[PDB]
Amino acid sequence: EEASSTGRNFNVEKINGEWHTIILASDKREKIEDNGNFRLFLEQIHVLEKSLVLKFHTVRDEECSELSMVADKTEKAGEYSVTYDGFNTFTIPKTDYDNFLMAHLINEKDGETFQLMGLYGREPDLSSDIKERFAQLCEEHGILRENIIDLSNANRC
Ligand SMILES: CCCCCCCCO
Repeated sequence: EEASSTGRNFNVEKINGEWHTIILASDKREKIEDNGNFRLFLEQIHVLEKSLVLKFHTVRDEECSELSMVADKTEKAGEYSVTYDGFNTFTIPKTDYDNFLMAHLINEKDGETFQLMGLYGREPDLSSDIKERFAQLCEEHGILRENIIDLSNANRC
């Protein structure tokens, strides 16, 4: 079964655990390029009562550094918010729990905004079919494929 965090049958506990950043996308490409603050390699999600603890690592000159964030449920079911390089809110428009998870995030900083979409997998890579389904979801949000970056060959330290 596949669900959306904003959907009725969403079971948040099933997204608990190991995850890896497979692809990142944004309508402001620089945010996810080599030294962008949003090029985050997810490692795990810990589901709590009213929040999610996210553990990522970033890379600089080939050196990895850890970083955690706490995303809190907002008043919309399926939506979370977190402060990180501005104010962010995000939902999970699609996940199948066992293989992939697709997130859509809105960042607001200095009075501006931008969209970020991420494809995460239980293993360090995903099938080309799942990657194509992710490209279609990006297109539904006005994000061009040239703004979609596959990081599956650079997500392990
Ligand atoms: C469950 C994780 C949602 C996506 C957060 C991505 C932030 C860095 O690109």
